[PDB]
Amino acid sequence: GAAGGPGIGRAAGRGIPAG
Amino acid sequence: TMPKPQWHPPWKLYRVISGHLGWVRCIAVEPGNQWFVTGSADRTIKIWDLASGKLKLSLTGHISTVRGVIVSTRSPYLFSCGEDKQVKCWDLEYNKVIRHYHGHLSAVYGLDLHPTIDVLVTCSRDSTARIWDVRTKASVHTLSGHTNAVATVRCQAAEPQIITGSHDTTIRLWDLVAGKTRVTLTNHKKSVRAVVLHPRHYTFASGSPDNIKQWKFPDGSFIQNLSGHNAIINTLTVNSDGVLVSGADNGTMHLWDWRTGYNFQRVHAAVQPGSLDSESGIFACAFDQSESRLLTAEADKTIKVYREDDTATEETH
Amino acid sequence: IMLLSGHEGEVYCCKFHPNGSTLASAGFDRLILLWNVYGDCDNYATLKGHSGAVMELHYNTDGSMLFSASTDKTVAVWDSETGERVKRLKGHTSFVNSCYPARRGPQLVCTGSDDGTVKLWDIRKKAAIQTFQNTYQVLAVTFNDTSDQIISGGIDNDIKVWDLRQNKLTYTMRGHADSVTGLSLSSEGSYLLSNAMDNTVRVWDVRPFAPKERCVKIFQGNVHNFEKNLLRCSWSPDGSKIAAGSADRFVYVWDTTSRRILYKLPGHAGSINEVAFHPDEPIIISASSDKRLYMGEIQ
Amino acid sequence: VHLDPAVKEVQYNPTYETMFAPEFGPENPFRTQQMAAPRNMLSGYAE
Amino acid sequence: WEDADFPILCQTCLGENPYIRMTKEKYGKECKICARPFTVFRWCPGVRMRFKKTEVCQTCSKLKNVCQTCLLDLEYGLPIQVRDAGLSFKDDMPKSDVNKEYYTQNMEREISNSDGTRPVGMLGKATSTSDMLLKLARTTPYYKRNRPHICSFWVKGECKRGEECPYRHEKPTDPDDPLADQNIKDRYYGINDPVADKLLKRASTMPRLDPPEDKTITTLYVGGLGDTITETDLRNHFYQFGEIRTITVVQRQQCAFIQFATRQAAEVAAEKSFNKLIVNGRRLNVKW
Amino acid sequence: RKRKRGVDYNAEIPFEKKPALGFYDTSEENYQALDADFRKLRQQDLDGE
Amino acid sequence: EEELNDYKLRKRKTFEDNIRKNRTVISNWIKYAQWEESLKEIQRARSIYERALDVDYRNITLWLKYAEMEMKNRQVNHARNIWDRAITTLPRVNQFWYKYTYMEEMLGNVAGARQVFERWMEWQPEEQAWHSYINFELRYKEVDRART
Amino acid sequence: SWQPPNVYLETSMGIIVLELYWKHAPKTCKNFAELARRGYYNGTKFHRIIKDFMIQGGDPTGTGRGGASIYGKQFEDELHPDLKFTGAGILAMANAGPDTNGSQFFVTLAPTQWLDGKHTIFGRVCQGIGMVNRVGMVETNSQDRPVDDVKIIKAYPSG
Amino acid sequence: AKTVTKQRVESHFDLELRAAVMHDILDMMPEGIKQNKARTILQHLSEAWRCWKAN
Amino acid sequence: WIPRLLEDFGDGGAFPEIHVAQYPLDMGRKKKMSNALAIQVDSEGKIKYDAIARQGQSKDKVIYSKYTDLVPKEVMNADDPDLQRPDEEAIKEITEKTRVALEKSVSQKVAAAMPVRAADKLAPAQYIRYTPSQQGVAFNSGAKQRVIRMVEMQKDPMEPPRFKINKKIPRGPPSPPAPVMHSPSRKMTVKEQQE
Repeated sequence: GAAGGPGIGRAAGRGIPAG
Repeated sequence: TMPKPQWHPPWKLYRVISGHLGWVRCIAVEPGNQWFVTGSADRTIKIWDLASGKLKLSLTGHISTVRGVIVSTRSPYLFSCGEDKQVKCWDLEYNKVIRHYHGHLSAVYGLDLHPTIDVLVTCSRDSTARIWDVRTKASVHTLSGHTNAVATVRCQAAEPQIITGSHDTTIRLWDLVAGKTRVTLTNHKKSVRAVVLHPRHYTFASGSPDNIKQWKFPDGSFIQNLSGHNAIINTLTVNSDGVLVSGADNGTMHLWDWRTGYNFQRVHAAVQPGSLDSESGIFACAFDQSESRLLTAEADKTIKVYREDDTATEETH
Repeated sequence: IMLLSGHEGEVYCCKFHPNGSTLASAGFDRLILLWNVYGDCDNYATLKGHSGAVMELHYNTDGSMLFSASTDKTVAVWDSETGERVKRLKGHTSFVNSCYPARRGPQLVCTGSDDGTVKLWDIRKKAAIQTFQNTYQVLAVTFNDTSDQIISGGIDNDIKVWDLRQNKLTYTMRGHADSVTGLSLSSEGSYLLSNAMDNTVRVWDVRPFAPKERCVKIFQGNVHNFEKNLLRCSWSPDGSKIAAGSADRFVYVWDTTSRRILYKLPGHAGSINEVAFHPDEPIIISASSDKRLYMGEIQ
Repeated sequence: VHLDPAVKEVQYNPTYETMFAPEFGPENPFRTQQMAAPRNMLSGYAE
Repeated sequence: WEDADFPILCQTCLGENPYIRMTKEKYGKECKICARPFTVFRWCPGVRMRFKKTEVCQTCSKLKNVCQTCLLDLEYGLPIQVRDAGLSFKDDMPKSDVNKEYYTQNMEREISNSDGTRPVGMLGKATSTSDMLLKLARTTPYYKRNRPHICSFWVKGECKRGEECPYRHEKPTDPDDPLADQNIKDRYYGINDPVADKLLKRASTMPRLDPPEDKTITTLYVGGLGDTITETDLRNHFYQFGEIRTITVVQRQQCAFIQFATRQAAEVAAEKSFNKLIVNGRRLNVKW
Repeated sequence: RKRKRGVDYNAEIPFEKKPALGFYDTSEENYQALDADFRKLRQQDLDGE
Repeated sequence: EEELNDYKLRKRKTFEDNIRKNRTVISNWIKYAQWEESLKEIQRARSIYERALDVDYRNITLWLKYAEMEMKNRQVNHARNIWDRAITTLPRVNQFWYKYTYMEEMLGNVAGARQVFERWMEWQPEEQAWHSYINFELRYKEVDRART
Repeated sequence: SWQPPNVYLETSMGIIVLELYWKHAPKTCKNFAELARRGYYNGTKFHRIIKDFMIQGGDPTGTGRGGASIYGKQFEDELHPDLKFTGAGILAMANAGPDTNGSQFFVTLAPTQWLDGKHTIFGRVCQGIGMVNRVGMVETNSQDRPVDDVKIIKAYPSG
Repeated sequence: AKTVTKQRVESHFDLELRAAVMHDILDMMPEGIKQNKARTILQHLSEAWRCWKAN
Repeated sequence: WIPRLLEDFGDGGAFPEIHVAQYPLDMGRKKKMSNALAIQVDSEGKIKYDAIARQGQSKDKVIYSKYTDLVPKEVMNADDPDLQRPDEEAIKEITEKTRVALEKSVSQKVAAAMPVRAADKLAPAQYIRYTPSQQGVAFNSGAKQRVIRMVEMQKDPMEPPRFKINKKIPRGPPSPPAPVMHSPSRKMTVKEQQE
């Protein structure tokens, strides 16, 4: 089938901007 | 006595190895327990067989006293440092120096390898500690902030990753990422020459001529004062069973229980025949991987090897 | 919370597979990347067949077929298991902005393009069965639930509903002030969600027996900026929540009953083109122009 | 309500009501125009 | 060496157009003060203008709290000498080069160990607002600052390149004007800055509290009250100043006479009671 | 003058590390300046006997 | 003024060159500070002592010379800050405690003296220190406190 | 609907006693006494301390966004024409806007004039005013947060 | 950091000897000793060396 | 009744119902520019005199200044869970954090070793959005915000190092001195002093 691609998942936080 | 100490068997000398022509300043045991390095003021590095005591191989390349020697646990390398200002990597597959790490201004008194990130750290008399990448031979950091000769360094993966005692009587705990002092412990009146980390309990001990003190990581909290060995102590090593060994410049060697600070044995070994009665002195001592032999590097140019008295207990109290 | 980098360009569209276990994402890079939802959220496709920007992705209701409308004037049909491009519908003279496949069988598809044509298809035949000529560009189309009607929104602001049987415009809805960038129909088929550039999201009664004024609810709080992107809209599977893409980097979910915001989640750096709900578990993904997909649990 | 104003890198998904609701209390007068604006660097907020 | 990702710039330098293209050049030039290399940012501020660049590093910019280009102050847009003198503030930073280098490393040590995003060490010495500064400060841009340089060939009288010429074809300022002889250093330290002197002399002429030499009257007159201000409003404002017991109003004048327990309180009262005084949208004239 | 070092010690306090300052205010108190008296002072008088 | 500044420059340069060559010789710093003290240039003298503390803060005699100079010139609050810093960094240097109390006693601040004494007793000093505190109450006939 | 006397604060530093005017704002006083009675302040801290301005205190979230009431999240104001923000040690109900008061009070440290435009006074401090100043001398930061915990241990609607 | 190549060897070693002895005399003295006479002890070492060469 | 003296306050606190400006214990009066740092007191402990000791240090820097730090803490049992070495999985995690930090710094050192092996390649032309702090109706021509395109300018391969690097400078003073936590100076005797 179609090849496995470049993407990776990882755990992250969001972080609200100021304001 | 408030605590009850665990009974530990007394140690006894069984093998006086001899064959260096100067002071044996360092000792280290190979991870597979087949052989052990010594370095000496005869400017040589001698591979000794740990079982038979036979001299395996003599190495040559230094220009002055060899002060620290360490066997790498991950790579087949033998890092050694001297008063040459030179720190060298001996590739044991060829027995040749492949990379030597210039950069220090004066004598190199000791060195330790970080156990998981393959990084060399060295002490120098110029009040600095430098951090070296093995592969690239480049100065990562120059830990400055001691005012006097840095004596001993130990590395661990957990924070604080670098501990240095020095001759200014202060101990600095360093942040490896920043390169800045985290805690300055001043409680010794005289030069800290030895620091040792306990293998299981997250605590470390430090030795100076006034008293040996056990301290708790990460912030360096004071725990206990272990008094009684009043000589200039050079090295401290600890067995996972809680046996602490303090060897002094006057050659007295005390065996101590880590949990209680109980002095269960004092060992004052005898000098090699032609030697002189003030020459008796201990500069390095190390347990093997088995933790059942004690290899001590002496100032009368000998290696004394101790094992444990297997007999049932009378000595206890 | 999970972060899914690895698109080299803007991510225009993202859809969960109807079984919830897998995810599709596509955008300006022309690639369609297929992700597992659970575990390490790893990738296991590159779909390569397009030559221009992928504007929208939709699965068929069983999930075996992925439909991608592209600016390259073609609609690709992919087999989800093998990744083969099954067919190429190549009937359109200008950019294909949207597509949507029929809820009920057979495998019908409808499409909206900047050429002003709304073309119905059948996957069996290579040509369009029927073409409705709109006077101006069409930005989003969906079927109704019964698969008999095309609803289209365009830059002419009004919502237009065609009937495939009479071949005629059948009723129109008026109220939006600007280009209808996104249309989406609830799983029950009663209601349509619309996004427009007039900074309003609205819910319309699509049922035959609606009052003369079909606008039931008005929602506010999204922003359309100077990039004029086709910000999409989606329904939650239960119909209790609605999401809309917004260009002010905040991810909006409203409660349909109370008309309040419920989540306004920061962390994207660019315009958010589409937001999608997971079908069973309360997981939400949002696709943004910052080349990232953010995936996270909501309660 | 339950979210600190001195916060970054929030690991979970906060609700609207538990993140955008007001800080209570009166403003101090001891802050000039540059000091009161939500700056990240000396002259302003760069993102 | 200072490596920053964004230049500290005021709105007048930054330009009239909110879409800006700028180029980032690492270590492109030495700082005009501290001589350290810094990241140079260069941008076109508008349709016709100089295509400006940052002249001093952020370190020097932080200490004074000034824009990296114009060296006017980020809070007011005034010059450094005006801002410090108004707060009676002075800078202890050394003037000789060798001692400046020593000081430079110290501040480098401080900013690296502290939060460092803050003026607050140097601002903390004089945080108070002053009526002098708030009156003088620019409410609006001064884009004329940005205009192109004068064409030197045109001043010579043989302007080849013709009407293409991006440089200005207008008379330069007369060399006998003391305002021409400006220096970046002198503007930065705030020593003999002629632009400052012009401001300070003018500001000094602004009206002030002359009556207190009447050392035993303690009654204030206020004028312009209209019919649209109550006793209670007036009484509240005067009460913040101190202790009072007389209120009398003359309706023909639309003036009040109000008397304080001490002249000292009255003089303290008068400090606020100038052109700052507004009640119910009416701005009021104060007399003794 | 053609030197990179020297004359700097006359313009200001050369390496003015400030006194530490805390718990007592001492921005107020200050000291009498040096009595000059340049009609009796000598080079031997500054160095001392 | 030129000869005065040239005398100052020549002497300072010789002090700085000696300090650059012999940084660990703390006695060089004292000579420079005492020379500025003779010129009554207290602001320069202050900075010399602080810089000297950065090289060897543990030298007892350095703290004494700095504190003495401020006391003489009536700058009592400056001297207080020096003593207060000294007892925090070097609590075992008994001499500092005695001298600090001795300042307060001459100033008649019997109350303030106690605070220095009380904070000292927290560290549990040697026997002789206690007797000084006991005798303090005994000098002012506070028999019941002396008991406690 | 009973009228307790003076409210005892028992902060980490010491005791402070508040007097409350049943004459002028009884509804806030009932609310304040009830929250003191049930134990709603036991463990809440002085989160916002601005030097020479005020000490905002009392929030189980410790954020300065939290708080409810005994009526629920909001109730009206009692902007009385007698009470004026005058000197230190006035006790007052911290606000977020018109007719919205939760469970956050603030004790004031200086005369303030713009305050009584938009805040309700109900109280003044009456026992150990110096201890307020000791709370006033607490280390701050950019957001005016204390480094240590200046928290209220217990509170009693005594008498 | 210039190296101890060849001609530097003997002068370098005699520095390291005296620098080591400095550490020991600091540690061996009781903590109440007059903090001096370190230089006096070193001069005895230099004399003992000369006596050894001269037998 | 109107309070006029300091005595009137007694227990203290200002009276809001009395329309005269009150200043209990001289609080609220405009203070002179005093350089004294605040005599700050901990929660229920002694006055934090340690604030002098942490003059140039941060707030998270751990320094010892209390006599309580010298008293030995009895542990009794070695296998107390608080003394167990913290982790194994975090050690893999902390190493990962540490190696990324060091290898990056490694690379900046290693970049010196070969400077001319190739030209660098640089096109990360990024946008940043900016809020100018000193907002106004006039300043930005209207908008609250402005948007800026950043492009790293192409370094000329042939240009030599522009500036002097070798110029040495006087080294700055160290960090603030740590308090010396010794035991009391044990009594030296005349007889041993003579031997």
